[PDB]
Amino acid sequence: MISLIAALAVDRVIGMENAMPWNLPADLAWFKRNTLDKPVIMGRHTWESIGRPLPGRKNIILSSQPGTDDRVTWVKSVDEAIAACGDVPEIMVIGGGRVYEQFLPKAQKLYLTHIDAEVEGDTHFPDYEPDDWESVFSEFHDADAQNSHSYCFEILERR
Ligand SMILES: NC(=O)c1ccc[n+]([C@@H]2O[C@H](COP(=O)([O-])OP(=O)(O)OC[C@H]3O[C@@H](n4cnc5c(N)ncnc54)[C@H](OP(=O)(O)O)[C@@H]3O)[C@@H](O)[C@H]2O)c1
Ligand SMILES: CN(Cc1cnc2nc(N)nc(N)c2n1)c1ccc(C(=O)N[C@@H](CCC(=O)O)C(=O)O)cc1
Repeated sequence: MISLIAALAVDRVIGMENAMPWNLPADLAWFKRNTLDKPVIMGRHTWESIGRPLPGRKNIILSSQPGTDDRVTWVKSVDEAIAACGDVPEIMVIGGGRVYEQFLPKAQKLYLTHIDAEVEGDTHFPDYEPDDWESVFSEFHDADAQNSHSYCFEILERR
């Protein structure tokens, strides 16, 4: 299966500039926890913000254009991308916007990080529909020294 993995602020806001309007060392952690050892599909921009391969996982990129790091596998098609994975039990789609939009419909599970902050952003998340999904997990955490805001993880299976 396919899976989306994202961290949303308020209003489904996923980011500003080619950035994230927050800093949650904890999400990153949960993120890595959920991806380690799985192929991660991403988009030219998300990749540009990462800036280096992600250890422990097969980094697949989506660029209409030419690969520019020999360390990571590039693609020019959703189908390619998906091919580029192989015989794996779960493929992680890590964003950004356009990419989400695109894979949402093929996904069957979501790992969300609901951030409790109201910030202006230029990229929102695909509108999923409640009826379809069954929340199978929640976990809460209050803000702290390091994670300046509160958040709540969640995992939903497509009903
Ligand atoms: N908040 C989170 O949970 C989370 C997770 C990931 C990313 N993000 C964020 O999301 C915002 C940026 O996302 P975005 O939507 O602007 O960019 P993106 O999805 O990361 O990058 C899009 C690029 O994908 C390439 N592309 C997409 N689909 C393609 C296809 N089918 N075939 C070929 N190329 C394809 C195009 O590249 P070219 O034309 O240049 O090749 C396109 O410009 C950020 O601020 C970032 O931090 C957030
Ligand atoms: C900009 N970006 C995209 C990003 C960030 N947080 C997200 N958070 C969630 N839940 N989902 C995403 N798709 C997501 N994507 C990043 C940036 C850094 C790292 C990163 O460093 N990952 C290390 C984590 C520890 C660290 O940053 O030192 C890893 O080993 O997985 C990952 C994604």
